[PDB]
Amino acid sequence: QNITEEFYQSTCSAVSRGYFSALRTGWYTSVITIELSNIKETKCNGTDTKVKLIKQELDKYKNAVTELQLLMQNTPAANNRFLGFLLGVGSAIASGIAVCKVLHLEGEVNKIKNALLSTNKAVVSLSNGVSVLTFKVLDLKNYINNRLLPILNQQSCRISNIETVIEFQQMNSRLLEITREFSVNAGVTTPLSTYMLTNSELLSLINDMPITNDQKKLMSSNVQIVRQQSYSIMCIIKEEVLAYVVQLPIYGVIDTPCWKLHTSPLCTTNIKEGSNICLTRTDRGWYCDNAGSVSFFPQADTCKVQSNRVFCDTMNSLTLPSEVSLCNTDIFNSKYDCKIMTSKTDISSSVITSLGAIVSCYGKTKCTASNKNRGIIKTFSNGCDYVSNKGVDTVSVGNTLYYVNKLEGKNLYVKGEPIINYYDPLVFPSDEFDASISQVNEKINQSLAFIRRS
Amino acid sequence: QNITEEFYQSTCSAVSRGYFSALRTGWYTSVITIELSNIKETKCNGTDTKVKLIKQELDKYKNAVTELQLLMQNTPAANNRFLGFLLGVGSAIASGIAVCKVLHLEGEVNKIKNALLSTNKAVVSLSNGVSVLTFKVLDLKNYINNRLLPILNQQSCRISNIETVIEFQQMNSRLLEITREFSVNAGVTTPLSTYMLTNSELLSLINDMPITNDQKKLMSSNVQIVRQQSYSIMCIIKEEVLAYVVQLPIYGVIDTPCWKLHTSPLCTTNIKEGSNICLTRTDRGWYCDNAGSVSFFPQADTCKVQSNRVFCDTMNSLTLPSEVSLCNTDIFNSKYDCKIMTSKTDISSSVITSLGAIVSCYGKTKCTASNKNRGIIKTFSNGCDYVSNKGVDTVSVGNTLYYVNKLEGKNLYVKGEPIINYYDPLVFPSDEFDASISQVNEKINQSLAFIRRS
Amino acid sequence: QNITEEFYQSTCSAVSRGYFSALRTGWYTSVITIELSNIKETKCNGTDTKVKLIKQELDKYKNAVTELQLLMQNTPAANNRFLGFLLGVGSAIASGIAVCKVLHLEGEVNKIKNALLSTNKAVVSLSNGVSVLTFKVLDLKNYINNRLLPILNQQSCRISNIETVIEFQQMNSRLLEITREFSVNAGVTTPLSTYMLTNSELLSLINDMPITNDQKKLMSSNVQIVRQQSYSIMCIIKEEVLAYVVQLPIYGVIDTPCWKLHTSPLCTTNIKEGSNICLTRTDRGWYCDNAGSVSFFPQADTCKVQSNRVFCDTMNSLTLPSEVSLCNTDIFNSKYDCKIMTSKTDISSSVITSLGAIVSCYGKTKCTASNKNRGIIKTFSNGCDYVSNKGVDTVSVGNTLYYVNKLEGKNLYVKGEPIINYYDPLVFPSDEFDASISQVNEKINQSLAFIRRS
Ligand SMILES: *[C@@H]1O[C@H](CO)[C@@H](O)[C@H](O)[C@H]1NC(C)=O
Ligand SMILES: *[C@@H]1O[C@H](CO)[C@@H](O)[C@H](O)[C@H]1NC(C)=O
Ligand SMILES: *[C@@H]1O[C@H](CO)[C@@H](O)[C@H](O)[C@H]1NC(C)=O
Repeated sequence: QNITEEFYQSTCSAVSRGYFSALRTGWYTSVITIELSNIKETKCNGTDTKVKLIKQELDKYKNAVTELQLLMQNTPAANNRFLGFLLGVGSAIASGIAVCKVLHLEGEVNKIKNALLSTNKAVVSLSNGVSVLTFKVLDLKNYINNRLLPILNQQSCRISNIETVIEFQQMNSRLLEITREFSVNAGVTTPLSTYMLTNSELLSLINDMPITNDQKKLMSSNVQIVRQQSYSIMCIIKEEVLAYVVQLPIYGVIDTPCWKLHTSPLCTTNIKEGSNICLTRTDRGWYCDNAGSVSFFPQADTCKVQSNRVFCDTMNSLTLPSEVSLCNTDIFNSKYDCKIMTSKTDISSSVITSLGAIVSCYGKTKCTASNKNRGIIKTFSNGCDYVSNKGVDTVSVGNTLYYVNKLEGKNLYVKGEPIINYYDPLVFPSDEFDASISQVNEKINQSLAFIRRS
Repeated sequence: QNITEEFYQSTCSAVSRGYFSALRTGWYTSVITIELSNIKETKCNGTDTKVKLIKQELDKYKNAVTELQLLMQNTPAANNRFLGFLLGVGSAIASGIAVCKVLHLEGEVNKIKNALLSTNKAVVSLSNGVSVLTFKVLDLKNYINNRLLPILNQQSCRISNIETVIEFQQMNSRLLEITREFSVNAGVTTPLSTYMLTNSELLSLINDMPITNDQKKLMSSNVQIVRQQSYSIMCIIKEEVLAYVVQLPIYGVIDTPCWKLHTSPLCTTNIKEGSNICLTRTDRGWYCDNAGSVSFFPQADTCKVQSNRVFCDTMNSLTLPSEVSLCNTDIFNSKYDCKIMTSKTDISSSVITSLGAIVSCYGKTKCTASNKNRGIIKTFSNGCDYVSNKGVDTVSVGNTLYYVNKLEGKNLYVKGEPIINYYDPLVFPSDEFDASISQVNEKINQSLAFIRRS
Repeated sequence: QNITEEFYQSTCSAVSRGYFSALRTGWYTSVITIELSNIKETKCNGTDTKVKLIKQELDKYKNAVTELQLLMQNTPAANNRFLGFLLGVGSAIASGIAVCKVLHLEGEVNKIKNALLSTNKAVVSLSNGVSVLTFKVLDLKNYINNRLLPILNQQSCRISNIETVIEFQQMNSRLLEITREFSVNAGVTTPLSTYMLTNSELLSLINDMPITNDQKKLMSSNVQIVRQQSYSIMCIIKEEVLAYVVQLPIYGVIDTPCWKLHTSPLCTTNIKEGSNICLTRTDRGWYCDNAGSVSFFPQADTCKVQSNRVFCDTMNSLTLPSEVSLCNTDIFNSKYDCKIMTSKTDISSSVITSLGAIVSCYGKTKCTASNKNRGIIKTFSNGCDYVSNKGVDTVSVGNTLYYVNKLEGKNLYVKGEPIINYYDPLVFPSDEFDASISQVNEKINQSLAFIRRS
């Protein structure tokens, strides 16, 4: 957890480095099953409370099976996924859906049923060429047919004991909650709950997945994050089996360097009303080296940071050439056309970084950094400035209070003239929402083609 | 499920056709009731476990009623709802809220109470002129007053049986979960859960709704989607009645043609850095014919597709003239000013379509389509291109893998010169976020007014 | 609830006034504890159902503790937060996280354990200088060790009674649900559920908070809204204690004037295709006076309105000078550069306001306001227009139906020439996504510098 952060005064941006990747590139699919009983009506006509109680619970079981059948008519299941508007589009659950489709082919559910006759965990080779870990997590068929129905049948049906009511409730419990979870999510859930897959089942699954021991260690040390990036997909009710697919991430990029880019608006600071111009670097977000290029995540919130490990889904990334990082040290470089937006919107704001805070202070806004016991320790002047988190608790910009992160690291302030000062405001192309350094230079040049004749 | 898709090479867009609409235009409101008991304290002072267990459960009932009362002080309930930023604004639950308001008028709850004295389902004519289907789904008044309180009262209060504890838990159960659901959603829930309305209640409701048998068949064949587009709204606790309103969709547009427009960026492909220009059709999303015009849904994710049926809420649409579809076959037509955005952002990306994939490949990005067993079957060259899903499993653009849909349909590739090539890059108005063909032509012409004197 | 609304025909905007603020400026943190038992294995080897039932429930307890331990390895917990893209960035849960960190220091959990030995509620002075209200809401240590384990131990372990199974289920219940809630939210939940903190605990907490009696009255009269703006943060499992932090809002701005600005597009109405220009005021949202300036909430949906009280979080605001409100009465004023976007997008739409509706009607769109019993009572002509909610039930724009709010107030229609008519369309800078009155004037002037030589 050796984090280093550099602030660039010239471009009102800061880069936090020292992070290591865990990027999801693949999917592991597993089939989870519950064995069901094919009983729709019992010939018990008693009146006492125990009788009604078993009937109520059997009604709950039967209405769960029916709800799961109505989830099946809304199948295929549905799910999908500053510069976020450019992201590509595809379904996040295509892999799971392909496995569900295979489970509909004659014999396939029966093959899984036979693999789990004598064990609750087995690898099965499906017809489409995937080997999947399959589980039987609950056997309501044996419980209803062999432990409950003999009580209700071979004797007067009122002769049960209140313990069997309570046991049947406990056996039905996990089925009703899986059904509930699927019913309010249209058969596709994320994060993966402990009712879809318990911790012991999930850790067992990870341990038997066709991945390296390092990947197994990563996933087992970060179970919650694995759950947040996993899906459960309702598949089929068929031949007295309920089957659903769990889709777990495979982190095909691990331990490459990652860095987070924070950006804020950089405006001129004249007092005259509406006389100021602005630019903001629009390439903020997470960056991870990946296979000769760089995976860029423009909605930074899509990545989950655990200490110095950054977990992201590659479906939330744009693939950029590695020269994009030159924008941090030389925004005018000729190898990559660095992205900016221009405006005359000089509204104050702050960004809390990994190890400090950037503050864009304009007009009359009060912008300060404080220590809870000592008072104000820094006051920001008009323009874009930075403070490390050392000795600081909070940053106030106008009426809003922000808390800095408490992590201790290394901070570097790179001094430089704000680049907004290099532009002639009479010819600056303001109000460009998605622009770049070259486009702006090109426009300035063109509109200095009139001033030529002068 | 006869889907047809056409790709237009000239404009980097594809249209999937063969879909049929189901658009929500109206709302059906129903009042769901639970009968409650007005008991706040029992004079039972025993010490054994059964006693405490009944007291705990009565405390749960009483705290549910209190939580429902605090939901009532946060009433009226609150809910609402590329070109999505233009959508109009209004409340999705105004109809339900109007019914809740009527339930507060003297006598109204009593009228419903009297309609349900002898039946659990009845149509009631409210004072505001709406006839609503009303339900009594749980009678905790009769259970507490007539089956539970005689046990706790007319005898020593320790003489209960553990069955009555379990029965009281089961009777209280649905009340506690409805209360829980409302409590973490500020009294307004969507999707409609099976605790708000069970499958049998919902199917009963649909069957008695004042709609045609075709609408009843649609809704009954697509219960999950109906639930996703329905609301439950907490209304009142009054005169020993809990009442909430369920608001179900009415699909007033059915079986008209719908088509989905996919678009991707179309840039020039010079090697020179920052020398390329781009345009993207901004009118992507779902389109359905509707009442002489066309309902356009710019956040395509707002529509739920079930096979070839497309379910959408008209509140998520813009109403356009039917000439908008000319943009697909003739983007330069003079009847509708086709919408585009311009830029110099030549970042690679892909869109998975209904029957294939569009790929915008720029710079050095590796863009390919593969079959899992055969390897790469297509490589995309710089520019905008398309592949059908026939014989294809996946599309890779840089570091991101996408899965194509597996549905088989008809695919047409319409060859044509990319229209970005028609523009002189020295005068192209780049970086226009919300533009159109005419605005761009108008700007080019103006800025060719200087080159005149030359 | 004296609301007044003014519509400005000149700028296609309306301002609803008469509201009073409740802005969250601070956070109150409280530590909630559950006492746990350190038992992982019982030497009971029986076979009957009661035995298994206790073992199942003990397994549930133990798997809850383990799940809470895996939530701890994904700690620090994670949470954060038209002109919304300008908002600053920081963590909403920094205060709670600082308290969690302190609970990890030697002796700190023990200090809380000793403060709650004889009471379930006490104020405790933590090592970092915060006094926190701490609660013990469940004592599973005493229940397992002193009421359950003697039954399973000092006698044959099959001698329990089914009541103790049911009592143990009821005692374990709240622990399992808190664990479930944390497990699918990565240890950070909002809204604050009744399992994290019951109504009686929450009202007790408010009553003992170091705030004024007016703040206590506000919070106690609006519990649901307090819950929606609160967080629960999983902290630690240590020394047989589960501890989590609840973070409640402190409304440091109360009863200052608030007003809501509604805006819609204002376009010219020529029949000629693609010949029209448009502008829209981009400063729509909620505004509250606050400390000499004005807190502006651009994603209006971030504020919760209860009658005439407006509850917002200052982290969702931009701090503006109070001259921003001049844009409502004089959009050309020289004290504040009023914000607009320009385009040629003349697509029809509506905004339902507090007391009426704005309608932007263009092209051939049918735009009307109706009364359910009387029919159409107003038809909107091309351009931007307004109707109050008096005698109106609904507004239709094309294919979409909107319901007006039913609240009765005062409505003022300020007549004035649409300002879009003042611009020469040949020189209007269209397609500016984030602009202002001055930038537009400046551009018009420059591009009238060519027409000079003429
Ligand atoms: C931490 O990492 C930075 C960057 O690699 C390096 O400069 C520094 O020497 C490292 N220090 C320690 C103590 O690991
Ligand atoms: C499918 O629909 C398309 C478009 O209407 C039509 O061209 C084609 O003939 C149809 N084919 C079948 C087999 O239905
Ligand atoms: C309501 O408030 C408005 C604005 O302050 C004021 O003009 C009016 O006189 C008030 N009327 C009543 C009845 O409170």
